[PDB]
Amino acid sequence: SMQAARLAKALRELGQTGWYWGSMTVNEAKEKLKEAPEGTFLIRDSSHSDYLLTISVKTSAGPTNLRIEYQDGKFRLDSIICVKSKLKQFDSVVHLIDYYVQMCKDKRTGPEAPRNGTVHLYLTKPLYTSAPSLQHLCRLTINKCTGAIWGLPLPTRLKDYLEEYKFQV
Amino acid sequence: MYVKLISSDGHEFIVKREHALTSGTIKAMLTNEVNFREIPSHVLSKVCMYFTYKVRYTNSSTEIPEFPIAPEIALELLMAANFLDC
Amino acid sequence: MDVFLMIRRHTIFTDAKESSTVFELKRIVEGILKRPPDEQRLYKDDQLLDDGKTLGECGFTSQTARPQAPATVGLAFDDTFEALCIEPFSSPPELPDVMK
Ligand SMILES: Cc1cc(CNC(=O)[C@H](Cc2ccc(OP(=O)(O)O)cc2)NC(=O)Cc2ccc(F)cc2)ccc1F
Repeated sequence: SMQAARLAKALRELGQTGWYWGSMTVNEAKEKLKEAPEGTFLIRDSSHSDYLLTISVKTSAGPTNLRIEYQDGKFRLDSIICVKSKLKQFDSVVHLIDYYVQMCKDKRTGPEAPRNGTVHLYLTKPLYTSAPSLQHLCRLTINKCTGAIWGLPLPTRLKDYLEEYKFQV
Repeated sequence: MYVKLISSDGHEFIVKREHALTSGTIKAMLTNEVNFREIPSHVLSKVCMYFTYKVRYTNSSTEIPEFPIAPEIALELLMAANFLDC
Repeated sequence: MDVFLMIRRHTIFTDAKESSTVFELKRIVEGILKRPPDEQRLYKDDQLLDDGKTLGECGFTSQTARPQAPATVGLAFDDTFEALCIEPFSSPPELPDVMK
């Protein structure tokens, strides 16, 4: 169906990120993030029955973990930290990430927590399992320049590769 | 052990043969030299920089830093990375 | 420790140790370029280097010459030594206005 297809598409781009860590534990995450600068994040499978993926991110207090929720074909941050209306929904978990990452990059959010209750997620640079493809490292670089890839002096085959992963992280 | 790679404006690059085999299209073709007649020098130098960045950081033991790509050569080097399959 | 460089002449990619001597570099160019170290001269920036010093004693760090951004070095090969001439690479074209 529309759900089933969009679901598998979500994991397929998750495999393209290079910062997906699959079956990882919290203690393995806490270790791999103990030395990273504040804001470094990774995505891994969740050890809870009702959750698939989970964000592990470093803060000045140390590594912490946030779960990602799936309900009727929509990804969103765990609904137990805030009212659902303040937690934006998404199709791809990567689009979820790219949104919360780009917000901090735009200085619309900072490393300090707001006092008015809204969701606070400080994300800077990802933590890669392996060096990505040079091709993918431009797809990222190009996407940080423009979102109108079909108006570029490129062969059509190259643009279709860009259209598979449109995010900036 | 070493391989020499030639660009369009003739710039010669010598890298470790292991560094060059990350590119899939080069691996199939292996004199110990290869001329790339479409890829200019400013693009050819960065692909070799990616080769080292790939070999050193294949393991996640060291924190993988970001690969800096200036937007001007991004268009060109994407076409080159598709040529070399890396 | 590791310090990644680019020997460029009229370009060689390699890595080295921060404790390696500058003479140890002239031995690596002898392997591929097939020229003796006595017929070799190095020139970081515009300055020659003593073969007894190390790369760190000449101003090379793992933070300055990472593999993704390797600090480059120059070489000048009859009677007298040649002059150090390195040709820059091509100029990247103008940015398409959409990406500007
Ligand atoms: C960033 C952020 C955080 C929160 C609240 N977060 C928690 O209180 C989580 C709860 C959790 C624990 C495991 C987990 O992993 P998993 O169950 O496998 O998905 C997922 C979530 N506690 C911890 O982090 C404590 C911890 C730290 C290091 C470790 F090594 C082990 C445990 C709210 C808003 C916000 F912006």
